[PDB]
Amino acid sequence: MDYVIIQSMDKEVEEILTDIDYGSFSYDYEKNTSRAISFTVNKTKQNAAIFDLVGNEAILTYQGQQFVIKKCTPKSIGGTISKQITAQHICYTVQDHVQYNVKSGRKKYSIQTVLEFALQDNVLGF
Amino acid sequence: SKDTVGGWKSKIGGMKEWSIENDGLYVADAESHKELAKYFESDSPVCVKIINQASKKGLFGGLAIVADYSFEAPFDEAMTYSVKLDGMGALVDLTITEGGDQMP
Amino acid sequence: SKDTVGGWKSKIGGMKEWSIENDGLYVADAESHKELAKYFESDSPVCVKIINQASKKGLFGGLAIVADYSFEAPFDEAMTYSVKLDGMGALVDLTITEGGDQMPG
Amino acid sequence: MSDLFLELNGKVHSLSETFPGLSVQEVSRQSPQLSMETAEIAGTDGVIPGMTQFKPFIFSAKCNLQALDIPDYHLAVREIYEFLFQRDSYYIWSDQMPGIRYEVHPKPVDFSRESDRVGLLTIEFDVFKGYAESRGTSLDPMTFEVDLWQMGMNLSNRDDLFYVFRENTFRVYNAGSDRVNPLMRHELDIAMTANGTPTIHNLTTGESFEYRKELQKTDVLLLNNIYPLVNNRRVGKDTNHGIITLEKGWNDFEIKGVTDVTIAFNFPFIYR
Amino acid sequence: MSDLFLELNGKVHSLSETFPGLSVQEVSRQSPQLSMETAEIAGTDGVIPGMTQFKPFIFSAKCNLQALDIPDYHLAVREIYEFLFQRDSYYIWSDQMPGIRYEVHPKPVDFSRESDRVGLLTIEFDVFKGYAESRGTSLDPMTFEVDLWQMGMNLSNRDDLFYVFRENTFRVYNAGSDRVNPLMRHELDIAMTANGTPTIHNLTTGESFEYRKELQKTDVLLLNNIYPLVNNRRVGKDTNHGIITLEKGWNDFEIKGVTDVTIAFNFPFIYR
Amino acid sequence: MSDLFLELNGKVHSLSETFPGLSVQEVSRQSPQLSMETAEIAGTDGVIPGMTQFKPFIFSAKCNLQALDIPDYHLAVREIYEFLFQRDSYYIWSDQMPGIRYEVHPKPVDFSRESDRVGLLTIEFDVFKGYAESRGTSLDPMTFEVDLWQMGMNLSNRDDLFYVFRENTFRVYNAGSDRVNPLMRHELDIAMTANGTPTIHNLTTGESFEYRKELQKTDVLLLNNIYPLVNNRRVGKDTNHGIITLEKGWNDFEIKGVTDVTIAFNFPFIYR
Amino acid sequence: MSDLFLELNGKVHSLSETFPGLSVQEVSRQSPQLSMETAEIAGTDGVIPGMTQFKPFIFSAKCNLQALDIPDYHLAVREIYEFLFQRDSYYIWSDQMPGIRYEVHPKPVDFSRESDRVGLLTIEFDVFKGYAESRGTSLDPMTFEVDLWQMGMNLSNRDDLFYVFRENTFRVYNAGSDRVNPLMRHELDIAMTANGTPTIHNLTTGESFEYRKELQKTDVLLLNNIYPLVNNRRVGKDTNHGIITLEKGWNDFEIKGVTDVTIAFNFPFIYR
Amino acid sequence: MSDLFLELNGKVHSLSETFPGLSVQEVSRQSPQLSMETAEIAGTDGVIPGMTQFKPFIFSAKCNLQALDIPDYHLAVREIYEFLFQRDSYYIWSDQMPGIRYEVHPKPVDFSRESDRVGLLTIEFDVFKGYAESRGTSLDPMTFEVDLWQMGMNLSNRDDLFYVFRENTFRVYNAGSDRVNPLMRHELDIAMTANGTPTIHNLTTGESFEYRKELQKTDVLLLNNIYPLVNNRRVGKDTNHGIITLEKGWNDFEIKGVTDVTIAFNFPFIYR
Amino acid sequence: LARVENLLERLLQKNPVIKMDDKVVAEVVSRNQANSFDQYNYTMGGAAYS
Amino acid sequence: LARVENLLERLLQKNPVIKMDDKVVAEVVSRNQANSFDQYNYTMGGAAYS
Amino acid sequence: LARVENLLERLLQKNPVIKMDDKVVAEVVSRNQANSFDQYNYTMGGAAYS
Amino acid sequence: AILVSENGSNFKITVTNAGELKATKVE
Amino acid sequence: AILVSENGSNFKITVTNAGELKATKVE
Amino acid sequence: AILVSENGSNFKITVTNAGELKATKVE
Repeated sequence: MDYVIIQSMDKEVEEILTDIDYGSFSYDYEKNTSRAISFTVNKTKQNAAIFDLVGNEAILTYQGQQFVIKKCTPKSIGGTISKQITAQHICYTVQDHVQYNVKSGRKKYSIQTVLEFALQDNVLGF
Repeated sequence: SKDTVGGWKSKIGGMKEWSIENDGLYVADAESHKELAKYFESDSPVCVKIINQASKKGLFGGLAIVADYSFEAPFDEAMTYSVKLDGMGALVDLTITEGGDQMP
Repeated sequence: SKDTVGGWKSKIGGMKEWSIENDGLYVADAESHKELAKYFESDSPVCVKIINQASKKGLFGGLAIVADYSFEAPFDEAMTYSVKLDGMGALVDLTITEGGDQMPG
Repeated sequence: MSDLFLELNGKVHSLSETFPGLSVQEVSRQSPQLSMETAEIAGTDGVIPGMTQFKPFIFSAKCNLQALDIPDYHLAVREIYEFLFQRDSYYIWSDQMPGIRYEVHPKPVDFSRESDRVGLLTIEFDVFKGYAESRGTSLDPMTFEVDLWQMGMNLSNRDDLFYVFRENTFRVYNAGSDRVNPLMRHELDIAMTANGTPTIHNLTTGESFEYRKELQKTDVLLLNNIYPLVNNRRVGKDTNHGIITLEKGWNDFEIKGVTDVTIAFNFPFIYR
Repeated sequence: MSDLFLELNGKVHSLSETFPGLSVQEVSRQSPQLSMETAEIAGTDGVIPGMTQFKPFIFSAKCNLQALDIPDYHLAVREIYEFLFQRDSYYIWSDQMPGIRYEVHPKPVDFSRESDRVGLLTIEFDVFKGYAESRGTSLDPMTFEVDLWQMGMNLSNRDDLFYVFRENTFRVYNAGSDRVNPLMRHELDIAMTANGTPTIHNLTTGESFEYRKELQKTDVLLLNNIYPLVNNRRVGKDTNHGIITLEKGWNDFEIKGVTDVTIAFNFPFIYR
Repeated sequence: MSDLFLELNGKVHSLSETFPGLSVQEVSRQSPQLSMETAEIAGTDGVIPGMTQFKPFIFSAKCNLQALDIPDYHLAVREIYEFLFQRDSYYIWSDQMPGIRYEVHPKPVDFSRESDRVGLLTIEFDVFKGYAESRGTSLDPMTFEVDLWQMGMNLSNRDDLFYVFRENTFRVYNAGSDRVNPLMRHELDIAMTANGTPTIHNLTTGESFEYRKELQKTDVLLLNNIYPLVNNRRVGKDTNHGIITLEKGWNDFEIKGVTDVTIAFNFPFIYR
Repeated sequence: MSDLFLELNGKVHSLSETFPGLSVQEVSRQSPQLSMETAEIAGTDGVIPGMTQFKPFIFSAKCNLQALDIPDYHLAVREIYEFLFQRDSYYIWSDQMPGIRYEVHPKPVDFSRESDRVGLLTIEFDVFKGYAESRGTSLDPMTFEVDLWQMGMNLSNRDDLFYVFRENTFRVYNAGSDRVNPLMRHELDIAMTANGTPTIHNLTTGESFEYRKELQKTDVLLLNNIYPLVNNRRVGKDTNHGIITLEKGWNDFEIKGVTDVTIAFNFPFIYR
Repeated sequence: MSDLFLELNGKVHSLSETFPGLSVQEVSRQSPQLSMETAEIAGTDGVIPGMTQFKPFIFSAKCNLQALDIPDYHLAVREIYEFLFQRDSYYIWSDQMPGIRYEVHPKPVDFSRESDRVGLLTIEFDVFKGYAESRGTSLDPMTFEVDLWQMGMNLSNRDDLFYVFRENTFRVYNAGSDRVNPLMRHELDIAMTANGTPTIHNLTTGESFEYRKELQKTDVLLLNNIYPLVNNRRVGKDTNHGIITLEKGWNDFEIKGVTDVTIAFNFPFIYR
Repeated sequence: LARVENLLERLLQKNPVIKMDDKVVAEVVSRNQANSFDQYNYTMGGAAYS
Repeated sequence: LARVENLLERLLQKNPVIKMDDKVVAEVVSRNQANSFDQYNYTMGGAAYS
Repeated sequence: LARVENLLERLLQKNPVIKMDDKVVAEVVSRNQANSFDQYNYTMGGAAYS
Repeated sequence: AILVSENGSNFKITVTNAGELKATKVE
Repeated sequence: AILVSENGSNFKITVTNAGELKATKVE
Repeated sequence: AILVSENGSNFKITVTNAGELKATKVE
């Protein structure tokens, strides 16, 4: 689906974020560098019910991919309330898990061992 | 239509309009002239009707505004008057239709 | 109204206006012509009336301005004058209303 | 005779009836403002059109006001200005086409004083949705006593049109000039009562709405715009988030996974 | 005949009286300037409008000056320029609609010199608040004493319009063309004297204001604009910061939590 | 007499026939909109022009509507608005030049209501491709059966124009007003069936296309736009990515590397 | 009688001859668009002119088309549009001044249909070089049978003009209104054959081109614009990179370092 | 009768004489273009103006051309275009005011062809220095020999105007319309020959220039523009970098520090 | 009709110069650059200024 | 000639406000600043980030 | 009046595109940012680049 | 004719202001 | 006179769009 | 006639130039 699905921070409610300014919508990808979506949402009658849910730490499903909102900028100019939403791919949220243990010394590792060490006992389902 | 063989112009009828111009001798105290003056002053519609007074058959009827009411007084002739009436709508053609035979 | 059955244009009355044109023989020593010249010289809206000197009744009255005041002297005729007055405001119609029977004297 | 009807705060006011001295001479409607999203590639000919869209347009009404006297004229002008200009958009329609209404906002229009008591006016209403819609929705019966339907509204004179169905496979006729799509801020409601796990399929469009819970005949599933609810409770998490749309003309619909289906459609027709 | 009355620095002048040569020919007003911001969404038709506002409009008066001579003409031009162009706004009205006045700022005007002693001009005034208003507030006896016509009935003769109340439930009539909202920089004063903990409910608009401290009859609670005061002291920290607005027509008010309540409303009417 | 034929959704309609009251008065077209980018160099006179392009142009048809009465007038206006303004482009042509059609999008048009039943209008269409075209492709018998005049003689009667060839060297006639280039988003299909390694040389334009694999008679090689296919499969990796363009008039083609070659050209003509 | 000649693809076409129904009424030429590169210093009077330049201008031709019938009129209009508008710039000249030609690009011009068979047109050609040039170069002999030269081309009626010289010191007459400079995208060719190491000096301009290698009589040195070559081989590395220019009127040239010099100049005259 | 004289490349031509068919009808000049920069301060009325300047203005001459026949008309048009549009500025004047000339650049003009042999035109010239000037400098005998009228008196007959002085105190008359200032890129030369240490004081303008080295009678000190020279060598390091300006009318000059002084002023008058 | 051109040429005197403030432009550019920098820092975990 | 005034007024209705994108301006400014920084680094040998 | 229309059309031809330079914009933005940086450094004593 | 003059005057007067909004601030 | 109005309409409609290209991108 | 021609000739000079002064430099 080409529209955006909005799931709240507490995952209690999941709906469709309508009346998105698709002209301002943009999807940026760069290998090993970035993966994000940015757009602007105006509060209208159609999305007034769920316009309060779209905020930081909310989840947006777009083309089958999940993006966590990392920057929300509500703005009020007269009668129009607009939020500038920037969301990064959920993979980068893996930075919330830290491996405190250290394998001291110089040693020849492979990618498999380092990856297993990095994502050991994850609580975020990675 | 410039694309039709023949090179001839064409026209189509549209809105219709009508007016009545009357003129004659003016007598101030005549009740018809008093009614005309009242109609001119009051800016009210006047119901005018063209009659064939000899054949006892009506000809035309309608509502009008008194657009002009002028008088001339030459020193060697009789004082005259001229009136112009403009229609606000359909001028009923009593000849083709039926009725409108009420006369003084 | 093009959206109403029929096909005839509809009109209503608008603003009213009036004027008086008077021409005749000119005598420069007449009091009336002196008053007309004075009125034409410097503004001074003039009260004018049209009356019936024989029937002893007035017809019209109102204020006006002297828009034109010209003369003509053909060599084989009397020397004539013409004058034009443009109305200011309402022209009282004394034929229907009462009063206004005052006459020169 | 011409007249203009205004729907304001749930009340229908005739423009001539409200103000006796004001009469509507004529009405007119600007053509749809088609605009193709052109993209230009330098060095090539013409443009590459995107998706054709329709811009807001203007509905005009030429009228005149005839008052008794000057104070009456000023009072009538003030009252007309008070009546026409409201905070929120309202609805308008005309006697010539009494089956089609427009959601409009007024525009600044000045009285042209011709005489001491008469004044010409040309009211202009901006319709911003870019389209006109029928006065009644699909739920209204197509009966004479309803007094809502008039000729020229694309009603099919070959078969019956009903929007309540009892079987699992049927056809629905969208008579509008645009494909009904709630994503485009269109109005569309679906009310269904059945038993089991339902799935709605629009074959002509190719869309499918899926609900992943068991339903009873006492529970009503209401899809309004882009919100699916049961008993006025949001259940968007338990669906596939798909939304159905109504193409122009006939749409074939198939319901799967439920029995004794009772499905009703409630949407207005989109004209232009 | 017509005339224009100007109230400035506490004095009322007549334009045809202050300047004997000046005579007002015709008076008119511009239509309300409905401004509205529109947002476009790619892929969809039309626009989405924001909240509508009303821009300042223009009140025009076409007049002529007939001076005695050239020095009188120049002196009158200078006098008119000095009188009209002050540094602060002032109120104006006309004999045709004497019951409604506009608070305006003068606009540039050019004298069209036709003859040596005659000059035509058109004085324009910017009504910068976007609305007209009555000649006084609700409590002002002048407001209901000159003239006021609404739906063809005169409000200066109605005897059921009261703005001082002694009971706990009552009705207040706002005769303006739109709601009165202090948040919109409107003028609205509410004065109450009672005993106990006051609570005011506007049931028509569903608004509420509560003061969470005990009150005494000698203490006067005055809500002006967005500020509640007790004995001319801001006490907003002890309230719910509620704002009371009056809708068009009748508003039903209920006072609870106090006894021996005397309440007065002082506000002007707003006309579009 | 004049008429305008519109081909849309696979059906051909006559404008004067679909709407009995409508009658086409005159048909005309805008000039080609030559667009050019100029660069200025300081110290030198004049400008240096870039590659020229042709912007979309306008095809105009002035007509009038003579309705039976006012309801018929409004109904006809709505019907014309519904019919003309579709969401996708469609083809149009006229009886004066039946052999050439334009793929257009409708433009906004305003009805000039002269009387209660008579309204003049001028329907304008954006030709967004920047060129006209024949009523069909080269292989279409429709193209060479109505009429086509080029510098004096009708091309519908010439018998030397073939577009299916069996030899290795031949000539192809492009009767358009300019060259046909798939890179310019033109339509051009070339279908070949032979045995061996194909190689096409356009000696007139000096172009070449080579497929670097063996071919068999039952395998069809189709070059459409910028894509070569073998049995409806993209095989661009095994070619030289050559593009074959047809110049104005006669183009001499040489086929080498294959035997028993059957080659067909399917493309519409392009007119400025 | 007036006519317009178009040089296109190496062929000269008469506009009247190509289209029998189209006849040229009148021709006209916009004056040179002089523009001084002004620089302003605040506080001082006037401007400081830079180097005067000439902007592109317009050559106009008023003509009419008289067709046999309406289909003939439409076909002629389409054929004229096809003929006039080409991808690249072409050359034009007129019967009135058949010795001066302009390199031009067409401009959008619409036919004005006056009757069912006649249409007025005013073709406009933008000349972008900012100047006009002679139809023949300097290499063409100044003889009657060449049918190229006309009056008013600044030909000196006091001495012979030849552009092939056999000695080491001579004079060359540039009859144009501009100094011929290849750096300004002007056309200028020099072909010299001699023996030794050559050095060309333009004394009036003060320029000098130097070649630093031995040359034989069999090798031709060709300077085209800003490229020096020997036997069509670039030798810019072995020169001083200087370029000669031809001032208005007479230029004194001196050649040093070689014997039996044979030098020929081939350039067109620049008019305005 | 009237005529226009053009001085260019050291030669004086008469417009009516160079082209026999051309006849100047009327000559006029634009008003001085006073340019001013205004700054606005918030909280205060009006604006603060910067230093005023004079932009380039336009000298216009309306004339007609009456050719013998069409080829003569085209030849005359080409000749006029060639003659008028040069790459460098040139001086012009008229017989009506022969004593004052303008240094101008030609402006684009358009021939209005009325008949086959008659064409009206209006030649415009940009005076880019912002001022007019006398036909020669102060020391030029031509300046006081043709005509020069100031405040109703002819300066060509005054015998008290000298510009070569031998004393130490004297008066210099600047007859221009404004002050001559070398800093404004005006032309002003002062040549001095004396013995000792020179010091020049302009008491009227209160300016001073001093040279801090001994001088000899055979050494000429020349102040041109902003540069002082001794025997055609820049010696600005040994001066005070003083600039001497001449005001309108009489300027009183005092020379100190030298004896046997011969001083000459060479400058053209400046007219607004 | 002469005073029509009077007003037209009087209001032609209007300077075709619209001066735009550089400070607001610089502040907006700085804010957008800060947004980009924060995005890049987030993509690399915390291996940046913060 | 009244519809001339009507159309000209309707077109005067247009807002004389043209919004211009800020992200594009910021990116262009950043690219130009990077170009200048690279120039300065090259003129200083390699005594910079690279 | 036809030539008035022709000249108005020719004057409508002009492209409504105004090329604005980016290098000067970047340099001015950099200067304003440097002013802000100097201000912030001064308010922080000298705990900055200088 | 006079209406054309007034409309042109107001049109150029409004055009004088110009826009160039960054996001919401002027210039 | 009517084509004067049409010219003014298209004039101001084209004026609406405005330019301000950075290098090639809009605004 | 001459009036609108002067209008066009004046509109040729000014509106083409455009403003957008940075601080004092153009663009």
